[PDB]
Amino acid sequence: SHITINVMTVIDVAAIIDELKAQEKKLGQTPDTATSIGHKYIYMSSDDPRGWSVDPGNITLNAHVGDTLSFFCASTSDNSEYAAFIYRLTGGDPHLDPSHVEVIKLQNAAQPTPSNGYPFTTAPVAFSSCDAKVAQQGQAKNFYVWAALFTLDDSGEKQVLAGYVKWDPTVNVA
Amino acid sequence: SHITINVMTVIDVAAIIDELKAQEKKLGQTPDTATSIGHKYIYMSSDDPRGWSVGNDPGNITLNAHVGDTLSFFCASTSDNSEYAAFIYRLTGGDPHLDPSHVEVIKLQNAAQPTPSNGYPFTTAPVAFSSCDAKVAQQGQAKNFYVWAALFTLDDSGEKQVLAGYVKWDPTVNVA
Ligand SMILES: [Ca+2]
Ligand SMILES: [Ca+2]
Ligand SMILES: [Ca+2]
Ligand SMILES: [Ca+2]
Ligand SMILES: [Ca+2]
Ligand SMILES: [Ca+2]
Ligand SMILES: [Cl-]
Ligand SMILES: [Cl-]
Repeated sequence: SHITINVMTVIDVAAIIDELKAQEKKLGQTPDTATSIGHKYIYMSSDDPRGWSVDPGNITLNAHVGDTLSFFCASTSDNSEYAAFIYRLTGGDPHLDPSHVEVIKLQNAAQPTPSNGYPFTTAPVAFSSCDAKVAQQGQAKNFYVWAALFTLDDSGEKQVLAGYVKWDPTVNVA
Repeated sequence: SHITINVMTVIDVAAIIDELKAQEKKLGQTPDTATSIGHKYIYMSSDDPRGWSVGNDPGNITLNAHVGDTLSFFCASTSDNSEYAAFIYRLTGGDPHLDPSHVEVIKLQNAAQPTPSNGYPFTTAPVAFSSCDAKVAQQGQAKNFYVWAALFTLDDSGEKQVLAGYVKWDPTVNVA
């Protein structure tokens, strides 16, 4: 029958921001004017039980038409310094059909406690993912993942919006 | 010229738990009794400014680092800890290549958070993170180095995550 496949993207948020600095380009400041970036700093993995394999910006998934791809992301610090959140997927036609972002709030998500991690506790945490339906096997040509990027301010306690990016990962469905 | 290098591990928590029970192996229920697992379901990335490459095999990574550099290890499930979840709480071994420190639990008063139902406008709220360091003591490939994590599942109510158990794996880390 039909399954959901997690596609997790680790993002080098620092590299992307510092790249743009040196590249004389600037970061988009509205969700619609997200800066289009390479897939140089985009590292995908999956839980695909049907099997899968991965260069950066690329992934090959065994998926049937009717399967759902569920896109998750995080910075290389697991959003504890720089942070990234996906809010949108567009395109993919005819291979993928994006849905709208799904915000999950676990009222009791597992959380580490100081100063040893264990014993672990629970507390409210919010997460985001965005799904895409597999509509046709092949390499999706025109598929964009959109994410908001954040940095840690000098207080070391608050993360602030740095801007919006989008990238065009190469997703092969097989 | 010393720098901190992030090592992010994505973990297929489901596959690790399934294969363990399909293999008759108990899942460790105490932090000190974590079950040694293969590194088949371990996928590492980095932010290493000096460059890096990711193993044709999972459980491998090659990082450009110098002695005195610090590796900081982070992790999450394939669903970003929103269904199954994972948290590093310990690193052991590594002699003479890596020298682990003890776990650090980061609490951000105002971590960035998505809001329903559009994600944006984002908000902020308290969230906890864990990571653990190892100092680069000698270039080469660490053989005796273990990352330890607590694994969690999402119960039937879909609102609470519960402790499944503890595991440790021995990633192949090449410092070059
Ligand atoms: Ca909920
Ligand atoms: Ca401690
Ligand atoms: Ca995370
Ligand atoms: Ca030590
Ligand atoms: Ca703090
Ligand atoms: Ca919506
Ligand atoms: Cl669209
Ligand atoms: Cl040790």
